[PDB]
Amino acid sequence: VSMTKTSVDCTMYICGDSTECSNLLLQYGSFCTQLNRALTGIAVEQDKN
Amino acid sequence: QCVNLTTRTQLPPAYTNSFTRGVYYPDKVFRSSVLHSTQDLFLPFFSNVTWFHAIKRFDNPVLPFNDGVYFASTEKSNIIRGWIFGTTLDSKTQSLLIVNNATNVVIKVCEFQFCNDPFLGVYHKNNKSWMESEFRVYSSANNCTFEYVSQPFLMDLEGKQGNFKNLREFVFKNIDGYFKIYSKHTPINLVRDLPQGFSALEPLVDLPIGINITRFQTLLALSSSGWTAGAAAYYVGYLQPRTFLLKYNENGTITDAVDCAL
Amino acid sequence: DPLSETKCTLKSFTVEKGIYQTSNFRVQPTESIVRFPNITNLCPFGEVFNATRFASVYAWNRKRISNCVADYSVLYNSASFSTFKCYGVSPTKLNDLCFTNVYADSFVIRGDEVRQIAPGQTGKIADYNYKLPDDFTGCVIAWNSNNLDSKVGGNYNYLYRLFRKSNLKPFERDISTEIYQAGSTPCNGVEGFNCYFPLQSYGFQPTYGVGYQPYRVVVLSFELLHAPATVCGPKKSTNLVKNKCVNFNFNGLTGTGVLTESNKKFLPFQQFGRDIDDTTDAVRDPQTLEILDITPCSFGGVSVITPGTNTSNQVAVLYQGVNCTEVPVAIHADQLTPTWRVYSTGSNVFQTRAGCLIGAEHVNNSYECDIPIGAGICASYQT
Amino acid sequence: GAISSVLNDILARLDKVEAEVQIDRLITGRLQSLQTYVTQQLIRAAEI
Amino acid sequence: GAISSVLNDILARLDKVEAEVQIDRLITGRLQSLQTYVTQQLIRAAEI
Amino acid sequence: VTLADAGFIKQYLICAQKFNGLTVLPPLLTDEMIAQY
Ligand SMILES: *[C@@H]1O[C@H](CO)[C@@H](O[C@@H]2O[C@H](CO)[C@@H](O)[C@H](O)[C@H]2NC(C)=O)[C@H](O)[C@H]1NC(C)=O
Ligand SMILES: *[C@@H]1O[C@H](CO)[C@@H](O)[C@H](O)[C@H]1NC(C)=O
Ligand SMILES: *[C@@H]1O[C@H](CO)[C@@H](O)[C@H](O)[C@H]1NC(C)=O
Ligand SMILES: *[C@@H]1O[C@H](CO)[C@@H](O)[C@H](O)[C@H]1NC(C)=O
Ligand SMILES: *[C@@H]1O[C@H](CO)[C@@H](O)[C@H](O)[C@H]1NC(C)=O
Ligand SMILES: *[C@@H]1O[C@H](CO)[C@@H](O)[C@H](O)[C@H]1NC(C)=O
Ligand SMILES: *[C@@H]1O[C@H](CO)[C@@H](O)[C@H](O)[C@H]1NC(C)=O
Repeated sequence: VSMTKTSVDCTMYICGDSTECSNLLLQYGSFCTQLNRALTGIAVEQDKN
Repeated sequence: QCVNLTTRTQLPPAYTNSFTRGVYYPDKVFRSSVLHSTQDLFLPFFSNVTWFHAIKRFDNPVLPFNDGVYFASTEKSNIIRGWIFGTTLDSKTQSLLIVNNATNVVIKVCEFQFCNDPFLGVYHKNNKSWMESEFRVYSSANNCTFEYVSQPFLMDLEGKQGNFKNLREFVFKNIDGYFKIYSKHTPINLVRDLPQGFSALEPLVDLPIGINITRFQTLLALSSSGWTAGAAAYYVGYLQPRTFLLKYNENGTITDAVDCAL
Repeated sequence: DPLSETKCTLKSFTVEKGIYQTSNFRVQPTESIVRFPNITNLCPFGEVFNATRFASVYAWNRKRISNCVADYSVLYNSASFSTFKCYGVSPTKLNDLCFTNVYADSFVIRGDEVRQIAPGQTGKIADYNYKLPDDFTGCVIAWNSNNLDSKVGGNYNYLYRLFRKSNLKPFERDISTEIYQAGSTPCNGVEGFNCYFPLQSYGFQPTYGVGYQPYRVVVLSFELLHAPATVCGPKKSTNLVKNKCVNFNFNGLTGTGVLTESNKKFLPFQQFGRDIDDTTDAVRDPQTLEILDITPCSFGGVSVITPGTNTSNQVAVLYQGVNCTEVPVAIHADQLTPTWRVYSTGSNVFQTRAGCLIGAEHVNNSYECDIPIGAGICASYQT
Repeated sequence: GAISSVLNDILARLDKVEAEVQIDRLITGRLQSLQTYVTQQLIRAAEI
Repeated sequence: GAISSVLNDILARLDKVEAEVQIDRLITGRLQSLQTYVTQQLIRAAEI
Repeated sequence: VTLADAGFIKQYLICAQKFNGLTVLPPLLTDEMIAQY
């Protein structure tokens, strides 16, 4: 009926606590916002199911 | 003083299975409750170790050191006393000596001229008490480099009990200019075979020696010829590159392992 | 404020009714801590660089370095060096680090050949007499020595190898003076047709042009973060403090977290410990040998609950998966990415299984669910 | 293909320009590791 | 965007330090070609 | 099934974020609320 609601932060995962890596990550645009959104859509759907 | 102890019996070399013995902590890192996988020079599980005695018997040949060696001795009175390691042994290059005398351990690297049939000697002759008396090992050591010694002690030079009470295990590697020693002690009550079971070897010492090792031979304890040699034995296995899975327990000690290619 | 952060996240001046994600919070470190092994011996670089005589490029001198403070900035800030090129560090960073072991190699080479020393190069130096490993960590330091050992007939003591059967392995040494066979013929004896003595000499006279002149090379090479470190830069250590978030550095393990007395039973030879995730979770202080558990200092997702812009500017903040005893710890005496902080005044703080909710009145009524928090909790806007 | 897989161990060792080529390797590979995981999870969520 | 698609030609033409950067491009492009195929197969598998 | 869940929960009941950025969120309905439905 469901699976474990797992949310990964794409910034924490790629660049954990580095502001240098975070400044570089911004050059790729929306991919981390899009990946956090995609996982949040899966997490909301577990309650719906 | 160098001399040939030719008063010894002639038989072929014995062999036996290693079982799951010959595992050591692969890096100086703590882990606990983890199934870690590592690639390193290990003794392959259930491999043929060769087997050697001093008893009538004085099995002290020069053996290859290819990729480093597991050495283990079933022991009484402390007959196994050290090892010589090198690439020539006849003064033309450096070589490494380890000796445990009755007092303190010595480790040395030099361009040694070793004796062909070396040993350490203990006297009981009409004195009712074992006393250390002889060392026959090398004639000369000129261009000497790495010097090390223990703080001093006294070990036992006596014992005539039945089954071997002591197993002493060692692993030696000559890698990236370091001669790494791993070693471990266990009591056992067993007569003529390596104990089946599992236990890891901890790193004993890290020696910055740099020198080529290609072969090695072992120094045992013992009117210049003819003698009594007490009953003691050692097993030799060669390490190989393998992948191992290691169960670190809740204390962070390795309690079991799997050889991934067995 | 948290509402304007949702407006900014959703790209709208009106945010609809719901629970929304925002920036994660993370208690920033208060101060740095440095803990290098307490020693005092300054390293023997003097007789490496300012040495009497220098080995050949086939017989390169290796000197090991240990148990000492290496102020590499004293080398790097000299004007004397023509090259100081480094392959897994930047030359400014060398002081910020400790090393497991170090080898200085040394030789003198012609000035046109110094380009061959770099890792994974090719040419008669790089192929047959001195090869750096293809993943080398270290520095190659080079300078002209013409007025230190050139001789006007020539210093014919400097030799190099032109002939070798197969390319040597990295850091391999070859002293052989055996004769080399170029053609199909055997060549026992000291010489013959297409047989070669494999060593040739440099014309080091002080007259020669640059590129033909003799150049002094050192290779500093060193290994990292897998043993109790023996060499360190002069970075002063500092007093060790616990339970507060800090930028720690133990022997070059730079990180951020809280230190605490661990119960971990490290054996006497271990200096670092690691998690199931293989990240380093514990360290043994190199000065006063106790085992401290490196814990990541408190952080997590932050979520904002709103009845919708049309109805109210009230919002409640869910700190996801953290006990809010760690929200007062986020006092503005140190930084966080969430620069806003008025909710901390409290009186409507509610711990939930989902994390801690601030700015919402907990009630003993159970209504129908409206905005879903998790673990059976919901929130809504009502009297 | 970067000098390390540990991000602080790059920023400790190098400078503000030599590091970025190494950090961008880790950003590229990690981001691909998330893009992979999220695709497996979206396809999984559709099956659940 | 490597100099060639033939894996052994890059290894023959270039030296071991430059050829590693050419093989980095082939590995990355092929691995994207395989990840594309396996993602397309997973979407097809869900439809079947 | 909890003999499998408890492995996942300790590897990854106030769940909290790990340093790799993994977070396990609670369901909206507790196992007590699913039992009551
Ligand atoms: C021990 O016996 C061996 C022979 O079994 C002797 O070894 C020879 O030593 C001479 C030099 O003294 C060499 O020219 C020979 O080639 C060696 N023979 C072998 C087979 O290697 C050795 O000299 C004897 N040593 C003592 C102290 O008696
Ligand atoms: C051990 O080696 C001998 C040959 O020296 C061989 O006959 C024997 O089969 C080997 N042992 C095993 C377990 O195969
Ligand atoms: C007896 O052993 C002791 C050991 O100290 C020694 O001094 C003594 O010379 C020995 N005597 C004989 C006859 O062996
Ligand atoms: C090594 O020993 C030989 C013989 O004594 C000598 O010719 C050589 O110079 C020595 N080397 C050193 C470094 O002393
Ligand atoms: C080590 O683990 C064993 C097995 O659980 C346990 O008996 C022992 O108490 C542990 N060691 C310590 C110091 O607690
Ligand atoms: C070399 O020696 C001179 C003094 O003779 C000194 O000025 C210089 O700093 C030294 N360089 C190094 C690397 O020790
Ligand atoms: C909710 O009920 C508990 C008793 O179950 C009581 O202690 C608490 O004060 C009540 N809170 C409110 C807001 O009524």
